[PDB]
Amino acid sequence: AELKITQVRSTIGARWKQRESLRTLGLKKIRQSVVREDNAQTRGLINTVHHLVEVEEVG
Amino acid sequence: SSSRNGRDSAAQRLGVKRFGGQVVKAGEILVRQRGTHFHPGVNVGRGGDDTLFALAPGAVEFGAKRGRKTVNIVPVARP
Amino acid sequence: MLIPRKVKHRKQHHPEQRGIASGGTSVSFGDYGIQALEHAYITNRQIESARIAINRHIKRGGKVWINIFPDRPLTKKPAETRMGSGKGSPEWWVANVKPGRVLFELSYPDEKTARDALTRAIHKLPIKARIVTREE
Amino acid sequence: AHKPVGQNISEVRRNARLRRHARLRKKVAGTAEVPRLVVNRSARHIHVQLVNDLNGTTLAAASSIEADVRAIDGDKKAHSVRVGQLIAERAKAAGVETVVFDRGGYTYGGRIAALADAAREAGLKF
Amino acid sequence: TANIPNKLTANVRTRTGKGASRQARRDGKVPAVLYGHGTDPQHLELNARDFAAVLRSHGTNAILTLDIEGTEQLALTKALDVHPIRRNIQHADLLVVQRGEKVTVEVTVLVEGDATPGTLVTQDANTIEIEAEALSIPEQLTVSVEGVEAGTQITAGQISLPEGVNLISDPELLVVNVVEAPSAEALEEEGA
RNA sequence: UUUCUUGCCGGAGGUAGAGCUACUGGAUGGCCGAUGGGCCCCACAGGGUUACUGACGUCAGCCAAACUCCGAAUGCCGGU
RNA sequence: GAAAGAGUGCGUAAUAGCUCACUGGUCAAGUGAUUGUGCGCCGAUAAUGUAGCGGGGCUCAAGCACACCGCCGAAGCCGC
RNA sequence: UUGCCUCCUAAAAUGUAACGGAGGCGCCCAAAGGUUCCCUCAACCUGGACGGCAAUCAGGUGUUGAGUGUAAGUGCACAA
RNA sequence: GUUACGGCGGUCCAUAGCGGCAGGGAAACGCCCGGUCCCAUCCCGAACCCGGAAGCUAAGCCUGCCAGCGCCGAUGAUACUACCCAUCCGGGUGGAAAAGUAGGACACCGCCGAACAC
Ligand SMILES: [Mg+2]
Ligand SMILES: [Mg+2]
Ligand SMILES: [Mg+2]
Ligand SMILES: [Mg+2]
Ligand SMILES: [Mg+2]
Ligand SMILES: [Mg+2]
Ligand SMILES: [Mg+2]
Ligand SMILES: [Mg+2]
Ligand SMILES: [Mg+2]
Ligand SMILES: [Mg+2]
Ligand SMILES: [Mg+2]
Ligand SMILES: [Mg+2]
Ligand SMILES: [Mg+2]
Ligand SMILES: [Mg+2]
Ligand SMILES: [Mg+2]
Ligand SMILES: [Mg+2]
Ligand SMILES: [Mg+2]
Ligand SMILES: [Mg+2]
Ligand SMILES: [Mg+2]
Ligand SMILES: [Mg+2]
Ligand SMILES: [Mg+2]
Ligand SMILES: [Mg+2]
Ligand SMILES: [Mg+2]
Ligand SMILES: [Mg+2]
Ligand SMILES: [Mg+2]
Ligand SMILES: [Mg+2]
Ligand SMILES: [Mg+2]
Ligand SMILES: [Mg+2]
Ligand SMILES: [Mg+2]
Ligand SMILES: [Mg+2]
Ligand SMILES: [Mg+2]
Ligand SMILES: [Mg+2]
Ligand SMILES: [Mg+2]
Ligand SMILES: [Mg+2]
Ligand SMILES: [Mg+2]
Ligand SMILES: [Mg+2]
Ligand SMILES: [Mg+2]
Repeated sequence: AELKITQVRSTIGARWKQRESLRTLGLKKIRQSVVREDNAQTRGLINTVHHLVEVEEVG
Repeated sequence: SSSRNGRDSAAQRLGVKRFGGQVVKAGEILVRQRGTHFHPGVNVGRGGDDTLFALAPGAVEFGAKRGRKTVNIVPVARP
Repeated sequence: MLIPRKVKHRKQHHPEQRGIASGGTSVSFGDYGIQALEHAYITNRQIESARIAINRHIKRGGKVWINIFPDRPLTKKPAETRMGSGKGSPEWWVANVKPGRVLFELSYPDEKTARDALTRAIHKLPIKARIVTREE
Repeated sequence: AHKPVGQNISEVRRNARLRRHARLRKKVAGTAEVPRLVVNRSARHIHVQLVNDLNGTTLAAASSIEADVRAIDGDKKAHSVRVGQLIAERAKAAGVETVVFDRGGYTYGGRIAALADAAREAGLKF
Repeated sequence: TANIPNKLTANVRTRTGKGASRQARRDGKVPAVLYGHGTDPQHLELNARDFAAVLRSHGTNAILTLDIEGTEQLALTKALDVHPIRRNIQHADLLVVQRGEKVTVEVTVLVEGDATPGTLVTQDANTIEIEAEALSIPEQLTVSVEGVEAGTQITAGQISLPEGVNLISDPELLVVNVVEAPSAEALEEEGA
């Protein structure tokens, strides 16, 4: 399975850890659509940064 | 009116500085403590100032043994 | 005028006053008691005045229990003194009260003057409080 | 109607025996090549064992309760020398030649001393 | 001493946790847990209004019947939590009990009577522990004093008790104390 | 890529909180209370025959940055 | 006995009176009390000039409480 | 007050300031060093006259409450 | 293999400890007798040690039973907190205490050695 991940808010006003988790996700500018796997790693990433991102499931 | 307090000492940066599950060198110092918060086990020696160090290569493992805190270095397998 | 006989150290930082009181939440020495509502600093002089009020109305019968003791101290410098240069001397001892804590406890037969005296005590405390009975 | 009002000699001395044995126990560590030779003593008999602390198992053991050593007309010294010699051939047959001596908390002299001299003269080097 | 059970309806909890419990509390339902010797604990929700009404009607301790999806359970209200400010109900512990069992019950005691002019009323102990049958739990205990003078210490073991009840508390406990009336000199001396 | 992030694995703490017949102090009211470890007659023997003091114990209910028989979430170190 | 409370008071030096509490007659269904709640009212008095919604004005809410559908809204994003 | 050491403030890795809260230090040991070995207290009830509230004490509940040079801190009855 | 039998050891060393009630001497474990010789008392064969089994399981020890005191401990709730929305007021997801409670509970296991049997 694959996930469609899109950022809804901005990077500023958020801490070093959430910013670096976002960089790991690969989301640099707002409203960016990025494709990833369904690993527990990515699940934890989305859990941590869920207030900045919106997730869609494909497949 | 004035105060007679306000002096202090320095900080000698005590505490445990090597944790379990990692690899340490020969003669590596594990814990800096005043008294016997931890106790030596296998391959663990005690310094003049009640510090704990390793005598052999391997991985540090903390444990409990008859109401005590003891540290050990296991002989990790040679690759 | 409740003051502890001696304390190991005579000055203490600003106490934390956060959370909901867990100890002494239920009244059991007698029948009737008073429960507070807000966070406050209740002083020994306030305790003395409230106890005087309770006895001054209940007269002959009954007796009083006090579930708090004002042993926390507070410092204050005198006026006309630049701030700093050490701590001031302690002036009044206080008992930090948390919400829902039982302050005073009464055991007197009749509801009328029992509630009357408890209200008399209520009107002298700085924060809101309510009557509570032994029945839950 | 029995009322205990203090300490009892047998219990306190048993505790003290473990107390004074723990001294040598703490420092002594025994491996497969160099196991620990522990000795126990009683008012009537003595006991010797060789144990490896790695597995907590005994290798060779001997005691004065056996009929062969009981048949000796000698004293506790004769029994101690005999059991020391016997445990010596047992250890040699097992294949251990370096060990360490655990006095078991007892003071050296008499039966223990005779045991030690017998062990040295038997050819077991420790 | 015979009592009658109290009928109420209850539902099993769907979600467990602080958030769900506080949401139910905001709604107006009190979370409760049902555990006992049956080795099958359950967690349920009750009606706050009906529960408070029953508590007021039958005191702190009452024998209750639980309706769980039509199933009938016999339980006793044994432990509970009350909010320090809102005086509401947040948790109650219900213990399954069948007819013909010995349980430990804490019961409140009341004192009534007429006192002499030199008599001061004092109540040090207000709740005592009594072992009795499930259907024989008393709601209140009363003691009477008439013409008491000087030292008239009322002992908990001296209290008359109904049939079929055992006093778990030791006889050394005192419930009511009678002493000489205070004086202005003593009142002004105390606290100084 | 040794860096970062996350999931999991191996770790010692001593904060929040809570507690005391568990230690160091503070504190409310009772019970036997012999013996104030003691005084209306000092008898070497009847009681505060007298409102005190009443220790030990016990019923219970609180408080403490320099109290911890307990003890998280975080963060930190190491590996995958 | 229907009900007199060593009387809740405003009454006289002290009596005596006006009363009242509970009760009895006509009318004819709501009458009381605390309980938890959302809004409210008073508590509210300073100095150049309204001056404590930005102003006009707004309950025939343009205020507050809860849901629904939309729009405006930057140098953020997308298009060339 | 300016140097050094103990604890807290110090938010459970180290660290982390203030004219913040409490105290000390500019030695001693020819043994208080080292080996080996013997043994474990203080609390406790009683008393041939002193000698009693405590002197030393045997009996015989007693896992540290006596204590381990010099403040605090950690331990040490498996002993330092 | 059995035993109401002794040593050496274990475990995030009390579910294993304390106390009360009963039972054991075949071998062993204990108590015991007396100090010629080894050895010792800051005195003393108390302890250590020296030589023996006349006597005895009462202590010690073990076994069995008691929840009297200690001990372990849920499910659920409450306090706390990482992150985020909401014009202070507050809520959503994740983690989950301490105390108390139903209860559990009078240790388990390994290697040798003693009597009987094979
Ligand atoms: Mg040195
Ligand atoms: Mg040294
Ligand atoms: Mg508490
Ligand atoms: Mg007030
Ligand atoms: Mg790599
Ligand atoms: Mg952890
Ligand atoms: Mg831990
Ligand atoms: Mg500490
Ligand atoms: Mg706290
Ligand atoms: Mg204490
Ligand atoms: Mg309590
Ligand atoms: Mg603080
Ligand atoms: Mg603390
Ligand atoms: Mg930290
Ligand atoms: Mg990592
Ligand atoms: Mg209402
Ligand atoms: Mg406007
Ligand atoms: Mg639009
Ligand atoms: Mg634009
Ligand atoms: Mg752009
Ligand atoms: Mg420090
Ligand atoms: Mg630190
Ligand atoms: Mg700085
Ligand atoms: Mg100085
Ligand atoms: Mg020396
Ligand atoms: Mg003695
Ligand atoms: Mg030394
Ligand atoms: Mg025999
Ligand atoms: Mg002798
Ligand atoms: Mg016996
Ligand atoms: Mg015995
Ligand atoms: Mg416990
Ligand atoms: Mg136990
Ligand atoms: Mg749970
Ligand atoms: Mg934010
Ligand atoms: Mg708000
Ligand atoms: Mg728990």
